[PDB]
Amino acid sequence: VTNQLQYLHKVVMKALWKHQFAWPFRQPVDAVKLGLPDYHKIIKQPMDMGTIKRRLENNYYWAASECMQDFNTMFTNCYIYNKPTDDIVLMAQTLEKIFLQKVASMPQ
Amino acid sequence: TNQLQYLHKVVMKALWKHQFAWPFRQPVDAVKLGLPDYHKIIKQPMDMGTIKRRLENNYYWAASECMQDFNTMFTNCYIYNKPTDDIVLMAQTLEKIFLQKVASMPQ
Ligand SMILES: CCCn1cnc2c1c(=O)[nH]c(=O)n2C
Ligand SMILES: CCCn1cnc2c1c(=O)[nH]c(=O)n2C
Repeated sequence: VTNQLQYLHKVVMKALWKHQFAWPFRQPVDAVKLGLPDYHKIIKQPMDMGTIKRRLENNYYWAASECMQDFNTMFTNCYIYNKPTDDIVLMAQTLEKIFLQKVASMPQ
Repeated sequence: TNQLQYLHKVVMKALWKHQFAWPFRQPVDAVKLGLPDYHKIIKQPMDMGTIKRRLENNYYWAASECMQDFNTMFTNCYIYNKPTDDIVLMAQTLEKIFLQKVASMPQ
């Protein structure tokens, strides 16, 4: 438990989990359910908000930046895999701007 | 602000001389790099040289305002290039440096 992991839990993760564009990221990418067969060929390190929150809630992270990186690989997985015109990409951009805003006022 | 100076003098410093930074020091010239559809795909181009001229003319109004530019830069790269391209790895390496350097930004 660090002041940054605490800020990532109660400020960042609280803002992003309840957001109206959060629902595609609240759980891992189910490639058979979403009809995306190539996904785990293109995206070798999947990541999603449900995993990040359990880890914050479970003391999994040690230095916050590791949690910041899990957020970042989540967003980039979406930009890398999906078409540029896909609504999902715009939803990833909107959640990300918020993440960046909130980390901009983070301590230590 | 001090945040804009930290982003100019610690954050932009550490990414600019990186060995993977050269594709991002100056705007994408679509015709030289062999990417003609670039501007159909990328509606808001961005590059560290633009963020740099803006950092030293006090263009930015907040730290986040400038961190957004950095983010658009990395995101154009992921969106435009094929997942297998070496520039995708370069952006991720540069981007992870930015996030750790931003984490320890004052206030
Ligand atoms: C709204 C599109 C369905 N969907 C849900 N989750 C997704 C996707 C997708 O097409 N691409 C993705 O990357 N993820 C995480
Ligand atoms: C290293 C590949 C050529 N190249 C140089 N700069 C680039 C690219 C590219 O393929 N895609 C880009 O986005 N930029 C900025």
